[PDB]
Amino acid sequence: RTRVLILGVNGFIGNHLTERLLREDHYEVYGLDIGSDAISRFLNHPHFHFVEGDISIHSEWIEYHVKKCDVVLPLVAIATPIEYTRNPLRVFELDFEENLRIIRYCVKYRKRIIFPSTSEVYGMCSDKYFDEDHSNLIVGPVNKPRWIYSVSKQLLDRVIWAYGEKEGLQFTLFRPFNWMGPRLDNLNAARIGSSRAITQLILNLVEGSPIKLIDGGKQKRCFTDIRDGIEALYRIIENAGNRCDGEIINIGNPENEASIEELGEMLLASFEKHPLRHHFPPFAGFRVVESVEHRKPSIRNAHRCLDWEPKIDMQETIDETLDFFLRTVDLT
Repeated sequence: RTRVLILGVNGFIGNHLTERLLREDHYEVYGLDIGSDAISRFLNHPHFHFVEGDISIHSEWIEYHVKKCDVVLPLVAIATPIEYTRNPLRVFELDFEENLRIIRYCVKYRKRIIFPSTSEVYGMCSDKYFDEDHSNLIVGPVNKPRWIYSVSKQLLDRVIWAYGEKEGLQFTLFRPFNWMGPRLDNLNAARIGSSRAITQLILNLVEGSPIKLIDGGKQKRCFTDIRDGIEALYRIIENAGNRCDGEIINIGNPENEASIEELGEMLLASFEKHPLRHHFPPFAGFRVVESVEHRKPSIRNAHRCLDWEPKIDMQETIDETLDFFLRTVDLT
């Protein structure tokens, strides 16, 4: 069976991908992380193996696991916005330098790498649909430090692409678009995965704080149920016909489009109708604030390389993501 190395398995994607893979009879999962509290249901599984580790501290121990496995998924990265501008140097050292080392182990030992690129790479692209192979990437002047995440991730994409072109590195880059569902990452975890926007809003509902609508919260985003998203990631790992080699694939539901405000309204609605509503504070309201206006993915590549099409509809995802969160909250 195929050996899958998941670096930063202790979170959203790690839990869902591992459930998916273990469901099949031809996979062996090596989940590396500094903790296992989020994938404990898998510790005793015969085909799951927890590997103690940290990509900033371990060099040799990670290199060893790259050589031991067949496919590598590097999920460790700082994705939260305020961090780009608060601790930009740390976001660069971890997301760029440390992941670059793992990329190089993959080319050194000739392993397949499935890398999480980001939807922010498109930046202020004007296309109505962001195309992995045709859209231009647009970012602000360097005096707009918020773009450092986007550009860092973009350079990494290009470096992987160069290794693919000149040194036979086998890879597939994937770009998630607001994945959401049960077991969301903590807002400050350095693990790529769950939509931070929806988990912040749910936190708002849970803690009784207001839902900040920056400049009217008019900017639109696309949301994807993790059941759809993880199914596509699974098929990338399958790589039927090897159709994912050298490809860059957006993984999102372009039909689930909503502005921050509309999403806020949708959660509020499912929240008030929820059975455990009474265990949470009263809604504090929408607080306008003012210190990317479109982000719709093209999914032709996913259609083509994966025969994938998102099946769950907006309401089902909202409902289940909220439901699971409320019922998992420790009221004490």
